[PDB]
Amino acid sequence: AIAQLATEYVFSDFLLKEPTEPKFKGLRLELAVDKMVTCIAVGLPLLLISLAFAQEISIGTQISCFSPSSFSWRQAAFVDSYCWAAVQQKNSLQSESGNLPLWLHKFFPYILLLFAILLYLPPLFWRFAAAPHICSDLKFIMEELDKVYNRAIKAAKSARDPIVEQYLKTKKNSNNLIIKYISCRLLTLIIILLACIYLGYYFSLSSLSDEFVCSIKSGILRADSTVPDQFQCKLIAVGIFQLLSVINLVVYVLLAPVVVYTLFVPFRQKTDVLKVYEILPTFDVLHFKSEGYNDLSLYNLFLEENISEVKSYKCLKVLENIKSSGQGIDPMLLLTNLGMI
Amino acid sequence: AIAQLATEYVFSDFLLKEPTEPKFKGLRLELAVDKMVTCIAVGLPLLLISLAFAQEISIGTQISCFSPSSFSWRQAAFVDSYCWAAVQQKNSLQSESGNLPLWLHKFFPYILLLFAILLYLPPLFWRFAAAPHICSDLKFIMEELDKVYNRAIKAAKSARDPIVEQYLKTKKNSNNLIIKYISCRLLTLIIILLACIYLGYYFSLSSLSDEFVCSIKSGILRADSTVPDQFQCKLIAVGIFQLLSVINLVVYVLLAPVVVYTLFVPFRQKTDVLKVYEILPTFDVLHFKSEGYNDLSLYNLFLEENISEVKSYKCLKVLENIKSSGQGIDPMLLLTNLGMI
Amino acid sequence: AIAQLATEYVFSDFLLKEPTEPKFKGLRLELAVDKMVTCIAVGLPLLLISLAFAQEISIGTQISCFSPSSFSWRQAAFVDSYCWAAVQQKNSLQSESGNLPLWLHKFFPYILLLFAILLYLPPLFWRFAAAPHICSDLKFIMEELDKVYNRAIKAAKSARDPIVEQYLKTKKNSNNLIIKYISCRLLTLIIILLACIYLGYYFSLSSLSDEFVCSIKSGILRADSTVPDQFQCKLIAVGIFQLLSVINLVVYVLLAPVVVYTLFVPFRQKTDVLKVYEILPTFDVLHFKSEGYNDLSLYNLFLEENISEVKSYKCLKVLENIKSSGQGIDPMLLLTNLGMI
Amino acid sequence: AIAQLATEYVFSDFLLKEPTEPKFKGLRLELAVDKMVTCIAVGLPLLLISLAFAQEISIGTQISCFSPSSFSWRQAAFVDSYCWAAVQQKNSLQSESGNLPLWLHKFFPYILLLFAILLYLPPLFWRFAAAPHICSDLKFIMEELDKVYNRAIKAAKSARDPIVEQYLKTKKNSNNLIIKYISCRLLTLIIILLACIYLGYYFSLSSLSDEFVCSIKSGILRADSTVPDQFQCKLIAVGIFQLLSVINLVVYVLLAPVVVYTLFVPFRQKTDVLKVYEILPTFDVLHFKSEGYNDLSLYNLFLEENISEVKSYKCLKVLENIKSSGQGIDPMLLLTNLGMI
Ligand SMILES: CC(C)CCC[C@@H](C)[C@H]1CC[C@H]2[C@@H]3CC=C4C[C@@H](O)CC[C@]4(C)[C@H]3CC[C@]12C
Ligand SMILES: CC(C)CCC[C@@H](C)[C@H]1CC[C@H]2[C@@H]3CC=C4C[C@@H](O)CC[C@]4(C)[C@H]3CC[C@]12C
Ligand SMILES: CC(C)CCC[C@@H](C)[C@H]1CC[C@H]2[C@@H]3CC=C4C[C@@H](O)CC[C@]4(C)[C@H]3CC[C@]12C
Ligand SMILES: CC(C)CCC[C@@H](C)[C@H]1CC[C@H]2[C@@H]3CC=C4C[C@@H](O)CC[C@]4(C)[C@H]3CC[C@]12C
Repeated sequence: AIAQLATEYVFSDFLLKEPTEPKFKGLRLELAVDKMVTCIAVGLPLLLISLAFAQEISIGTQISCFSPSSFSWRQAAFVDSYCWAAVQQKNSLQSESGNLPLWLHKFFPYILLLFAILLYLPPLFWRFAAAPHICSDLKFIMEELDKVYNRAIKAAKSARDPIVEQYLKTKKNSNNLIIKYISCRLLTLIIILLACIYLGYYFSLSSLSDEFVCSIKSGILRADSTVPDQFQCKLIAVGIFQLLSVINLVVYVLLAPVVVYTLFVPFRQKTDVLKVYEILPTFDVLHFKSEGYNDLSLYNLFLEENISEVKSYKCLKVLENIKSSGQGIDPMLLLTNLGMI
Repeated sequence: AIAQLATEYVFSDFLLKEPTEPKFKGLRLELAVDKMVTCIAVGLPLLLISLAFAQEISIGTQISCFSPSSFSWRQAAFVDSYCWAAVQQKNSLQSESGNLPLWLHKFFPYILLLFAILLYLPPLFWRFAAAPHICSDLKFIMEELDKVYNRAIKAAKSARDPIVEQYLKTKKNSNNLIIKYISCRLLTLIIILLACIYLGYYFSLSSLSDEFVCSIKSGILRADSTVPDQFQCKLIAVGIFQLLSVINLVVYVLLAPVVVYTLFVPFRQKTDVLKVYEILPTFDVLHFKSEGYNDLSLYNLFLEENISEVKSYKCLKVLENIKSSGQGIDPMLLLTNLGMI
Repeated sequence: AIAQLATEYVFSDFLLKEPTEPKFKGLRLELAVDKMVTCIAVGLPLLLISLAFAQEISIGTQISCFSPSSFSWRQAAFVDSYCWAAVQQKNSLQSESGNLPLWLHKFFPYILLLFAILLYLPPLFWRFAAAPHICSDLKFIMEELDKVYNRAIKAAKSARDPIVEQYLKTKKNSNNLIIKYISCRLLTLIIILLACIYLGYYFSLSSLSDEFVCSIKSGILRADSTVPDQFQCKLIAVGIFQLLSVINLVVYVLLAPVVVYTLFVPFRQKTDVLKVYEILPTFDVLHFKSEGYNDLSLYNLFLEENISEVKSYKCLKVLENIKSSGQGIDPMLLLTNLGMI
Repeated sequence: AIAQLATEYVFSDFLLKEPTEPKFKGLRLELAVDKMVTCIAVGLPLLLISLAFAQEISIGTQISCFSPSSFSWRQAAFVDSYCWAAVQQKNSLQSESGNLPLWLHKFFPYILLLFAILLYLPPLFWRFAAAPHICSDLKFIMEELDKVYNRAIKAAKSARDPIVEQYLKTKKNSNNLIIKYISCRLLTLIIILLACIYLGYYFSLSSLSDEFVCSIKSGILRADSTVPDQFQCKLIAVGIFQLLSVINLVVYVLLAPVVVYTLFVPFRQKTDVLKVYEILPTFDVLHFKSEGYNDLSLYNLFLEENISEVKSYKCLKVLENIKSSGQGIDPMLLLTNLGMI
C-alpha cells in the first residue's frame, strides 16, 4: 500500500537510526544538514521507485503488444514476453525515437536504484573513514572542556571561601579531515548533478517512445506465414516514470544549492561556542578558532553541533545571556548554579 | 482489511511515538494541540488512501474499456492497459470534461500522499530546528525552579527550627523561537488551505469525467481495419475518490480554525503557572511573563505544558488552591508536605 | 520490492553484524578494508540475483515457446515446461550458439550464488581459524600496554610528589597467522579473478543464445503427426542477466586491486602506534615493530585498528601531537590529564 | 528469493546458535570441527531442497502430460494430476527405466529431508546424552585449575614478600564418553556414505527417466473411446534435481575424510595445554594426559578447545612463550602480571 511506503520512507526514522553501539551514544558525527541532505537524496528515489509500482497505480504488466485475434492466449503471452526481452536486441524492434529510449524505459527502476546507492556511498565513506577520528577527538575535547569549567568553578569557590587549547591549536594546521569532508560533499554534488542531467533528459523524451514496433521473426518463425510481420507494443507505466522523474529532478535541483552551501565550511562557523567559555577567566580568553580551510573549522562545526550535550556549556551560556542582559556577577552566579555534576 | 488500517492509523499511537532516546524522556517539545493537529492533518489522507483501495471496496482493476466481442482476452487486456497509459497522451483520448480530470483521477492517491508529506514537513522542521533549543532551555528552567522551591522550603524550615528570573527576562527580548513557531504554523495553514481548494475542486468534478473515449490507433494500428475507431473506457473507483475527497475536505476545513487559533501565542498564555511560584516568598513575586510576541510567550506555553512533571509545582499548586480556600498557612503546610524529593 | 532489497543489502548492516557474544565486544579481528571487501564481494552478487527477478522487471515465466494456435492452453504449457527441462538434454534441442550457453542462461542465479558462497568461505575460515588467537593475544597486549602507561604515570607522579615487549619480540619470529591471512587474501583474489573471467565470458555471449529450437518428439510423440517438428523458444530475462553480469564484472575488476593491495601487509604498516608509547620513558623507546613478513606485521595492523579503544593511547597521542607543536612538558601534562581510569 | 535462502542457511548463524540458557554460557561442548561438519552435512541438503524449488528456477508444475487438443482445460488438468498420482501405481504407467526412477523423481525432496534429519540425529544424541556430563566435569576442572594457579601465585608472592590431577587420572581409565563420541562419529560417517551412494545412483539415472507414458484407463474410463490410450508425461525439475544431487554428492564425499579424521581422537591430542600449567611448580610437573583410547583423550580435546576462556591459561601461556624466548623469570613476571581476577 502507498501509506505503508509513506510511513517507512518519510515518517519512520529511515536512515535516521542512531548508532546501535556503546561507542557512539549521543554523539552526532554528522552535521544535521548533511544528514537530512543524505536522507533526502537517498530515500527519495527509493520512495519514487516504490511508488511507480504501487498496486494502486500499476494496472498489471509493464508491456502489452496486441497480437491478432487468431492468436491463442499463450501465443499472445509469448509475443508480450518476446518483445519485452527484445527491447534490447536492436536488430528486431524498430522505434521512431530509437533503442536507447526503450532501454531507459525498461531499466528506469534500476537506474534510480543505482543513483540511490551512488548517493549513499560518500556518507558511508565518511562514516567509516573519518567518523571515529573526530568522534574520539571531540569526545576528549568535551571532557577537557568540562574539566576546565570544573577547575574554574573550584578556583572561584576557593577565592570565595590548557592542553585542549594546544590541541585545537595544532588541529588548525593539519587539513586531512577537511579535505575528506569536502571530498564527500563534492562527490555528492557531482552525483546529484549527473542525476539531474539524466532525469531532465529522460523526462524530456517524446512521451511516445513507449510505443515501439516489435517483430517475432527470428529463428524458425522467419519462414512462418501465419504470424504478422510486426506487433504494436506499448510500454505501460512510462508516463508514471516520467512524472516521478520530473519530481525527483525538481527535488534534486532544490537540494544541490544546499550541498554547494555546505561546501563552505569556514563561512558556516558562526555563533562561536568558544566565546561562552572565553567568558570564563581560567581558560584562554580567545576564540582562537576561525578563518581557515583546516580541520579546526570542521571541529568548530562539530562542536557547535554536539555542544548542547555538556551541561557546563548550558550553564555558561545562560550566564553569558544574563551578562548580555547585565544583572548579576559571574563567579557569584556560578557558585549559585551548583551544576558540577 | 479495513479494521487493520483503523487500528494502525487511529487506535495505535501513530505519530504519537515519544522520542526513543535518553535525551528527551518525558519532555513534550510540541504542544498537545499542535501534535493532534499534525497527527490528524497527516494521518487522515493516509487513512483515506488506504481505504480507497481496501479489498472490501475495490472491485478489481482501476479501469475497464469494453473491447468488442471479437477481441481475444489478451487484446482486451491490451486495450485496457493502453488506455490506462494513454490518459496522459492528450492526442489520442478525447473526453468531454478534458484531460486534466483524467490526470487527477489517475494520480489521486499520489496527490493525497503529496499533501500528507507537505503537511508533515513543518512539524519535522520544528522538531529538528527549534526543538533542542527549547528542550535544553526549559529543562534548565525547571531545574532552577525546583531548586528555588527547595531553597524557599529550607529557608522557611530554618525560620521554623534569581537567575532563572533573569533568564526569562532576557528571553522576553529575543524572538527567534516565536517566528520559527508561527512560521511552521502559517506554513501548515497555507498547505491546508491549498489542500481544501484542490479537494473542493476535485469533488466538484462532473462525476462523469471518469468515462472517456480512448483510441488505439497510433503506430502500425492506424492502418489496421479490424480494430474499432474508439473504445469506451471508465475509470473505476472515482466515486470512492470523490467521497473520500469530500470527507478530507470537511475535516481540513474544520482543522483550519484550530490552526489559525494556535497562531495567536500571546492570547493562549493563560492560567499563569508563574503565579503559583509567585505565591512563594523567595522567588520574585511577579508573573513577569505575558503580553508580547516574543520567545517569552512560547516558553510560557511550553512551561504550562510540561509543568506537571515537577512535583514542586504540584505541591505549590495544591497549596495555592487551599489558599484560595483559605484554611491554613503557607510555610507550616509546606513543612508538613515534606516533598523535597 | 526493489527498495526492500536495497535496504536489506546496502543500508542495513548486512554482514556488518558485530559478534553477538560477550567474548568479542568492541574488538575488530577483521581489518575494515577486508571487511568492506568481503561485504561487497559477497552481497553484490546476492543483490544482483534478487534484482534479476524483482517483480518490477520480471514479466513472468523464464521461457516461452510459441506453440501453434491449434494447441490448447495446457499443450502450450506442456511445450514450455518440456523445453525448459530440455535445455539440458542435448539430443533434442538444437541452438546456433550451442548447449552450454543455454545451460548458463538457465543456471545463472545458481552460478552467482555459488560465487557468493565461495567468496564468503575464506572470511569464514579466518574468523573460525585465526580470529580467537589474535583476539586473545591483542587483548592481553592492550591490557599490558595500558598497565605500562599507568605504571609510567605513577612513576612520574611519585617523582613529582616489559613483558609485552618480549611478547611482540617473539611474535616477530613465528609466521603462522600471516601465512593464514595471506592465504585467505590470495584465495579471495583467485575466486574473484575466476568470477571476472566467467562473467566476462557470459556477458560476451551472442545475445541471441537465449533463442533456441526445441522439439517434443521423444517417446510416443515421435510418431504423433499433429505436433510440429520443432518450437521456437526464447529464454526471457537473459538480457537482464547479461546486464547485471557486466555490472558485477565492473565491480569485481575494481575490487581486485584492493585485494592485491591488502596482500602486502608490511607496506601497510604505517602511522606507527608504537611511537606514541615510545615517547613515554618507562616502556622501551623503540618501535621494534616493522619490516618483516611475520605475525608481528599482522599484529601491528590489528593494533593500529583496535588502538583507539584504549584511552591511554588517546591521551598519549594528543600529548604527542602537542609535542609536535611543542608547548608544554610530558610528565606535567600527563599528571594534569588524570585519565588513569 | 534465492538470496533469502542464502542468508538464512549460510550467512546467518543457522545451527550455530549458542545454548540460550544460563547453564551453558561460553562453554563449547562440541568441537568446532564437529560443529562445522554437522552444520554442513545438515544445512546443505536443506539449502539444495530450497533451491530446487526457488521461484527463479521452477517454471511451474512438477509434471505435464500433453493431453490431446480436443481435451478441455479441466480434462488436461485431470490427466496431469492423475499421472502425478499414478507414478506410484505400477499397473498403469509404463516407462523404459522403470518405476523406481519415477518414485525417486517424485520424492527427491523427501529423501533429501530424510538424509538431513538422519545426519542431525547423532549430534542431537550427543548434545542430550553426553554433553551435560562433560560440561559439568570440565567446568569443575577449569575451576580447580584456575584455583591451582592462584595458589601457585600466592605461594610465589609469599616467598617473595592436586585433586584435579587425580580426577584426570581416574578419567584415564573409564571410556564411556569416548565410545559415545566415536559412536556418533561412526554413525554420521555411515549415514554420509549411504547418502553419497544414493546420490551417486540418482545422478547416474538415464536423464530421460523423467519422461514416462501414463494411461488413464482404470475404472469406467476403460470403456471410454474418446480418451487416447496413453499420454506422454514429463517430470519437470528432474535435471535440477540431478544437478543439486551431484553437488551434494561432491560436498559429502569431501566431508567424509574430515569425519574419518575426527574418528581418531588420540592422534588429534596435540599442542598440550597441560604443559603450560606444568611449567608452574605447584601443580604436578607432568602432562599425564595422552596416548589412550579413553575419556582422558576426549577431555584433552575439550580442554584444548575451551581453554582460552580462563585468563590464568592466557597469562601462563604468554609466560611460556617468553620462556621459549628466554628473557626474564617465571615468579617475578607472574607477580608483575597481577591477573588473579
Ligand atoms: C542541473 C540542471 C542544469 C538540470 C537541467 C536539466 C537539463 C540537464 C536537461 C533539460 C532539457 C535537456 C535537453 C532536452 C533535449 C535534448 C536534445 C537531445 O538531442 C540531446 C539532449 C538534450 C540537449 C537534453 C540535454 C539535457 C537537458 C538540457
Ligand atoms: C477553504 C474553503 C474556502 C474551501 C471551499 C471550497 C472551494 C475552494 C471550491 C468549492 C467549489 C469550487 C469551484 C467549483 C467549480 C469551479 C468552476 C471551474 O470552471 C473553475 C473552478 C471552480 C470555480 C471551483 C473553484 C474551487 C471551489 C470554489
Ligand atoms: C580480470 C579481467 C582480465 C577480465 C576481463 C574479461 C575476460 C576474462 C573476457 C572478456 C572477453 C572474453 C572472451 C570473449 C570471447 C571468447 C571467444 C570464445 O570462443 C572463447 C572465450 C573468449 C576468448 C572469451 C574469454 C574471456 C574474455 C577474454
Ligand atoms: C562414497 C563414494 C564411493 C561414492 C561414489 C558413487 C557410487 C556410490 C556410485 C557412482 C556410480 C554408481 C553406479 C552407476 C550405475 C549402476 C548400474 C545399476 O544397474 C546398479 C547400480 C550402479 C552399479 C551404481 C551404483 C552406485 C555407483 C557406483
